[PDB]
Amino acid sequence: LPPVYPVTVPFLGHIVQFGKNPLEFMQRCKRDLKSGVFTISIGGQRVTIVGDPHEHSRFFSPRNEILSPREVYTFMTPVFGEGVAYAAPYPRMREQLNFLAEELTIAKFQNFVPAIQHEVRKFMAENWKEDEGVINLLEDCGAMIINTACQCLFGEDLRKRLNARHFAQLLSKMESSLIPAAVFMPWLLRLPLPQSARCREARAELQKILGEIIVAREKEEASKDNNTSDLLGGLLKAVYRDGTRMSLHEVCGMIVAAMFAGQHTSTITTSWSMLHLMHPKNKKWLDKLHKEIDEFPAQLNYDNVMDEMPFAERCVRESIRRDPPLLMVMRMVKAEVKVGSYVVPKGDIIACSPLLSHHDEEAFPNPRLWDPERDEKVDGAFIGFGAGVHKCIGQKFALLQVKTILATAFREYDFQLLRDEVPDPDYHTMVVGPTLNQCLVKYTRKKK
Ligand code: HEM
Ligand SMILES: C=C(CC[C@@H](C)[C@H]1CC[C@@]2(C)C3=C(CC[C@]12C)[C@@]1(C)CC[C@H](O)[C@@H](C)[C@@H]1CC3)C(C)C
Repeated sequence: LPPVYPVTVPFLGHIVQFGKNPLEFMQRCKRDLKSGVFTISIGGQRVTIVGDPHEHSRFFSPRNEILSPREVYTFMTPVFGEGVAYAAPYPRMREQLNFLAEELTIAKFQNFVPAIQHEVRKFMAENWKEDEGVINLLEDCGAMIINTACQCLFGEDLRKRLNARHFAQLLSKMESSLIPAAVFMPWLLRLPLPQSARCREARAELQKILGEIIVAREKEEASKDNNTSDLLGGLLKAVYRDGTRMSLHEVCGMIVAAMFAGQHTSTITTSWSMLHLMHPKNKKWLDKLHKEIDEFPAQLNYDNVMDEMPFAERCVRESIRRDPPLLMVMRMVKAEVKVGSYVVPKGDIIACSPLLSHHDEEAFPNPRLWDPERDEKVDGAFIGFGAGVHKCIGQKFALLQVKTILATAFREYDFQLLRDEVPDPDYHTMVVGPTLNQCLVKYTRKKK
């Protein structure tokens, strides 16, 4: 019932083309097969891709039992470790998930904007020192966000310890971790992974060491001199539902994950956004962005970013729309499911691509055009943050981070993209972002 693309090489499959260009390969699969839904073989494994925006509801709705993400996202354990992310089943993953959620509440967001905005201005005075100057944005942002993410989630104690090493190293230690065309084949990363074997463990060291000093540093007990409800402190104090406590190797793995989600996708998104806004073709938009923020005070607050920054969010979302950081959302088909006229059978890897769907013509016309005031012409087409049972729970914070950054930066600077056109998407990484070497930019301080 479901279609399949022709397989020239049986064992390798289409992983050759998909790697060279996944956007044009998938669009070519969809176009030639003459169907939104289709199947491809990656390493003797049927991968059914949903390219029809109207059928998104089929993909994202079903429960974990019908479509499981665990056994497809096993490739991620080398990055966090054991007992983190999709290593545990529902209960323990839900347990850690709600530890994160506990730190991401409507109440705790009151600190975030002041905390973020301070950290930005700090980094800005630290790295962008002269009135003018040249610096590549992707790496400078990667640092920016590592502070703002850490400051909000883990608090003031860590942002301090990590410093110049995490400012650039944890950034790099994470930038390093990325690996392409291995997810579909989890067998490859097992024996010979390129660096994540050393980098994740080397990364694991630096924070295991500062995880051991933290007991000797603060009083933080019965003096009530600081009401610390941060993530880490509570994360190593925490006990699971089954009685067992967090391991030192585990809490380390969590701190890594929280920072990954808080930084990697957000920094990509922060960059794309700025790149688009500083282009000359989008001056009409940049002008509009200033009309929005120019009446704010120096000290922004929660209400300013949430309630009073509509267009900035539009720019951020459309940037995530055009070049979605996560290409392929995937599930293990542990039970049959109807998807339009076809059926997808048990045992398959069913997947849905934000990249593909965001470039569907009906939903998004002239999809390569960054138009922040556009809207999804098909409902539920945009899946940048996913949807359904596994919808991103960090969407608020991500948008808060980015919008705040944009507000703080563009208020006190002007940027000149040292290129004719905007950077290409570097699809070498599965976690996609603008091409590193194309991101060189002249900053220019603003003065009244
Ligand atoms: C631009 C920023 C971000 C993007 C593009 C993004 C993207 C995504 C996507 C596509 C998914 C769904 C994957 C799927 O359906 O299988 C998702 C889920 C999730 N994201 Fe994000 N995310 C972002 C920021 C964040 C942040 C800041 C956090 C935490 C601070 C976070 C934590 C999560 C969690 C916990 C899930 C749950 C998925 C599950 O239940 O299996 N994300 N994210
Ligand atoms: C840090 C969290 C969990 C956050 C986890 C679930 C997030 C962070 C990175 C995310 C978004 C990633 C996910 C989905 C969920 C992850 C693992 C995936 C696996 C989505 C599928 C993509 O193909 C792949 C590139 C990304 C990798 C990053 C708690 C353990 C505290």
